Amino acid sequence: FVNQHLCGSHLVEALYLVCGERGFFYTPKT
Amino acid sequence: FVNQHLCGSHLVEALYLVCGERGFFYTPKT
Amino acid sequence: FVNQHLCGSHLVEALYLVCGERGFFYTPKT
Amino acid sequence: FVNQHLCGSHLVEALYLVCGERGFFYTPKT
Amino acid sequence: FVNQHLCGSHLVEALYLVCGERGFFYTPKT
Amino acid sequence: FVNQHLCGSHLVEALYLVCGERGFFYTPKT
Amino acid sequence: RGIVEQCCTSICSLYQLENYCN
Amino acid sequence: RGIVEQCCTSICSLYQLENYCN
Amino acid sequence: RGIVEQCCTSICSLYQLENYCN
Amino acid sequence: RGIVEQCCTSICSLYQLENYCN
Amino acid sequence: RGIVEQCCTSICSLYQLENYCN
Amino acid sequence: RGIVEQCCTSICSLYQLENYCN
Ligand SMILES: [Zn+2]
Ligand SMILES: [Zn+2]
Repeated sequence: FVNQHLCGSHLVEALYLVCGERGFFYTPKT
Repeated sequence: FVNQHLCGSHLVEALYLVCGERGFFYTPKT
Repeated sequence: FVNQHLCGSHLVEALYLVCGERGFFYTPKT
Repeated sequence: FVNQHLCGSHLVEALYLVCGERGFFYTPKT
Repeated sequence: FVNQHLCGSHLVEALYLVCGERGFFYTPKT
Repeated sequence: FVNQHLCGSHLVEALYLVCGERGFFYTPKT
Repeated sequence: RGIVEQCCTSICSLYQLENYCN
Repeated sequence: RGIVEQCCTSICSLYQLENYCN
Repeated sequence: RGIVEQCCTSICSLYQLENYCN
Repeated sequence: RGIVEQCCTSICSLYQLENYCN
Repeated sequence: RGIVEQCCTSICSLYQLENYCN
Repeated sequence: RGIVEQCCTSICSLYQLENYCN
């Protein structure tokens, strides 16, 4: 799949694809 | 179906940029 | 012409995410 | 042009633009 | 309004790739 | 906002959003 | 007011976008 | 079955996308 | 250990990102 | 000749794009 | 100190990127 | 030396990426 680090805007795009119709929550605090 | 899934990828990419530390939820419909 | 070239950029970006190690070919038409 | 490293999803977008109608093959194995 | 703002994000992303060292101006209308 | 480094194509996308209808100039020379 | 509604037919500014931040 | 056909008018899931992996 | 420490500072599979879907 | 005009209805090649470089 | 040294090699806020808008 | 070692671990011009077009 992606045996890889996903940071910044690449993480939120991964979430966007993976989650689909559901949606997601991004919290870059910790 | 698409070019709205197309637009949504630009949104969470814009929201990552706009929101940063605060973070964000992405809730389609609702 | 465009917004199908627009959609295709989202595909190989999704395919990079989805496929990873396996890799992928991108063959329009065909 | 891009006297620069192109990794991850930036490499597949470079290929996508450069190759055009032809298409490309991405293999991140080695 | 959108999917032309959608296309424009793909342009400056293509122009960053295409132009590199030379750089580029992005002037809508004009 | 983005208390974060923005390099390469992420910088030109930040400019693209932030500047809006105005437009921008990218010079990666120095 | 929904996201896809008034940012995917209309263009949301950085200030309209910011309505959607936590 | 083509790529641009049923992922650029329809929305392909992560599982529909995976039909296109090596 | 948080989304960035689990995925950005680390590596997460499909079922370590599916934890943050709504 | 404008940018959005002949790259957002037509598809600009890497060589058409290069008309817009400094 | 230039766009990349001010923003890429450094950190710039909204009002350190607004310097490069037309 | 492979696409990533030629372009990601290294630097490739237009005519070092054109090697991977169909
Ligand atoms: Zn797009
Ligand atoms: Zn990146």
